Amino acid sequence: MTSTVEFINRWQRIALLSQSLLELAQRGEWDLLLQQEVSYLQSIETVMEKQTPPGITRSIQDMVAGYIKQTLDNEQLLKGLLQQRLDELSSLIGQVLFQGPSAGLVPRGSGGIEGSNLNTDMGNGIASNRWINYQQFIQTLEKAIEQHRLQLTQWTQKVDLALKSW
Repeated sequence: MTSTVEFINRWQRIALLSQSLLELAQRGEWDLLLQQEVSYLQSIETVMEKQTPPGITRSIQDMVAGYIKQTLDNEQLLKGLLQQRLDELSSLIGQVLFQGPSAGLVPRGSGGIEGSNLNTDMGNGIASNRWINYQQFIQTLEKAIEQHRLQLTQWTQKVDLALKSW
C-alpha cells in the first residue's frame, strides 16, 4: 500500500499542480506563474527522479495514467499559450539593450502584465530577468515533458504507434 500511495500522491501533486498553473496562465496570472515556476519545476523533478514501485493493480495503473496524461495535456497547453505569451511580450515591448526579430521598439519600462495579440519569430524584451525565467521555464518543461513522455510510455504503453485515418 504505502509505496504505491507515495507514487500516486506525487503524480496527484504534478497532475493538479500543472492543471492549476495552466489555468493560472489562461486567467492572466503570468508573473504569479513565475512565482510558482521554481515550485513546479522542483516538485516535478523530485517526483520523476523516483522509480515506479510494486504492489500496483489495474485500477492503480489506469488512475496514475490519468494523472500523468492529465499533466501531459497541462504541460503541452502551457507550452502553447506561454510561448504565445513570449511572442506578444516581444512585439509589445520591442527592442532595447536586448535586440529581437524585427519586432520594432516601444520606449516603455514594462507595466506588470500589459498583454497584447501579435506573434514573434522567437522573442525579446526589457523585462530581462522575467524573460530569462520564461526560457528556464520552457527548457525545464521540455525535459519534464520528455521524462513524462518516456515514463508514461514505459508505464502503460506497449506498442508506441497510432497511424489510422478517420
